Amino acid sequence: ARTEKIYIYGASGHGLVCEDVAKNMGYKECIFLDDFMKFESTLPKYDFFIAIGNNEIRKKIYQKISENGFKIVNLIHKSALISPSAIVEENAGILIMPYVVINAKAKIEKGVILNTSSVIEHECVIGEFSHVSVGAKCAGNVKIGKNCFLGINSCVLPNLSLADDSILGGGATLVKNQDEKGVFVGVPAKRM
Amino acid sequence: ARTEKIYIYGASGHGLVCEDVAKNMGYKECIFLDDFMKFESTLPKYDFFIAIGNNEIRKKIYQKISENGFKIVNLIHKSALISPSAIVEENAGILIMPYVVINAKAKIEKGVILNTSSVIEHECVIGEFSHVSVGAKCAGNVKIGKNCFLGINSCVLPNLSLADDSILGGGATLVKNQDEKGVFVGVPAKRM
Amino acid sequence: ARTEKIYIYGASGHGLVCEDVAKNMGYKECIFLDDFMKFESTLPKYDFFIAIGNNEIRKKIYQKISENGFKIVNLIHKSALISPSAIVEENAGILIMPYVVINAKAKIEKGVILNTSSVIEHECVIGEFSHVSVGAKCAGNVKIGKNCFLGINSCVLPNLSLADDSILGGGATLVKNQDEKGVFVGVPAKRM
Ligand SMILES: CNc1nc(CCc2ccccc2)nc2sc(C(=O)O)c(C)c12
Ligand SMILES: CNc1nc(CCc2ccccc2)nc2sc(C(=O)O)c(C)c12
Ligand SMILES: CNc1nc(CCc2ccccc2)nc2sc(C(=O)O)c(C)c12
Repeated sequence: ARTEKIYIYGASGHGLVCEDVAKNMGYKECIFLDDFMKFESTLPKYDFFIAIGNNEIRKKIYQKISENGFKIVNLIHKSALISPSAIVEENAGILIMPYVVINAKAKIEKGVILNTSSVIEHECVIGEFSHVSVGAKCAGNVKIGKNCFLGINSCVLPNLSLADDSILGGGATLVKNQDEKGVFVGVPAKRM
Repeated sequence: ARTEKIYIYGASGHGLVCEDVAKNMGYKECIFLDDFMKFESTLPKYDFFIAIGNNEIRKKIYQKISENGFKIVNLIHKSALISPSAIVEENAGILIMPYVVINAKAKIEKGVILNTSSVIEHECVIGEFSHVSVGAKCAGNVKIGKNCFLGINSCVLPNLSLADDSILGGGATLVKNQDEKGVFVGVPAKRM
Repeated sequence: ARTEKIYIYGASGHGLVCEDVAKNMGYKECIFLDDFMKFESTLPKYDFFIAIGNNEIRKKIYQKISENGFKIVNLIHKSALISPSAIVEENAGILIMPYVVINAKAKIEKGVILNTSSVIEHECVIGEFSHVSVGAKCAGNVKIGKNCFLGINSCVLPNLSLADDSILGGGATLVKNQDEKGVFVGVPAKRM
């Protein structure tokens, strides 16, 4: 079950958006924790979510909050369509925004952000603490490494792999594998 | 409340699409006014909508029809997802198409068109009589000026501002501020 | 009506996705036929679908299966929004994925794939056995020829026509007519 209330850590734009998704799930109230009220392990053990966009910082908090013993839940909007054979790591800090689609046998690891109207096609693997931005789309069988960032309206052709800690620019179209980390921009996306 | 019938002004493709949205809202019938039957202030005071894509012309009509005393309503498809803290100017000629998403504290001014599957992220401001085309996406905290046109599948990176009367080309990815008006195309979008 | 069961021909990623759409429609069970169990005309006459992405091969099978007397149905996800005045050829092997939008008076011919979150605007014509990929968008009054392939996140400006057997690259933005076949890539899309 879910608690009646939920802690949203982060009070900037991303947090307001997470507040909307949590309410859509039926949480009656969001208690924002400042990120800049303040956090300590003694708070009533409500469900928890880290509403910080930056992958590295979100991860360091996630590491903290877990060790302090809170359940970092997933915030999944009801309008997200998720194949029954897709796997989304449970109680793993994952945000899935409105009108996201995740298709057959895709895997979403912990800490991932799947932002508004993004698409994860069949058989993809989205590595932990990745951020698939607004409208970004992975064709089938794509491997997104840990801590990757796919910019707004970017896309990845099918059967491609993107190395851990890479950034795909807003609007960029990735058409080849990238085994070493980098920043890739344009159509086709090129190392920048 | 809404009247049982609604005037759709414009009989081209955009008008047929507005007819679909008005019916989705539950209007029982759309009475098309020619734009090329003809309009005069004496018609029964049904709800009204200007189904003209061009921002300048839509605005001049809007100016007319209001002064003649008709309520120019908003046509909002039921599948649009609109944050409770987003503000959409009421009875202000705004069209919101299927699967549009408008997130926390965004503001949509009068006369705007938000076309199919477009995305207005949190805290954006879309200036009056703008047209955000099919699939076009504004990241968070974007300011779109009055009478702007964002082309199909274009996008704007977060915290950017686009000057009044600018055009962002189809497919273009805007990555920097643009304080003076222009036509911007490509990935990254460049002054054309 | 639809039969209780349906044959899905093709057992790769595309087939798993078609299995999801068929179930969403309420088929109780998908019987996969190997494409590599095996097919012959004597099987119980359940509804049939060709879950092969390649346009040429899908067509040759479609030609076969029809001549063997099976009804090749359409698989249309419930979350697809299809104008009442749009025409989708019935029992014509058409796949329409989640969150697809087809607007007023558009026409979808037999064998077309409209993949996840794609958009077919008003008055378009999508020619038979075309594949409009993930997130690809046709503005209003676009003519897509037979056996065309529009890549992930590509788009076509309004009132354009694309010649039979053309390919529009992933991410590409087509801004001019193309009366002779080709492969078009980039923003703007250029012959490659
Ligand atoms: C510096 N910030 C960014 N930079 C680029 C790449 C810009 C670029 C550079 C050169 C060519 C094309 C694009 N894309 C994106 S997407 C994005 C988001 O919220 O989706 C952000 C914040 C960025
Ligand atoms: C001339 N009409 C247009 N021009 C361009 C820009 C074309 C361009 C030029 C150079 C490089 C890239 C793109 N985009 C768009 S979007 C669009 C729509 O309904 O979304 C239209 C009617 C246009
Ligand atoms: C070779 N396969 C592809 N190639 C290109 C074009 C790559 C390109 C080349 C040069 C410039 C830009 C893009 N687009 C796409 S979309 C796509 C899909 O499932 O949507 C595929 C399988 C491809």
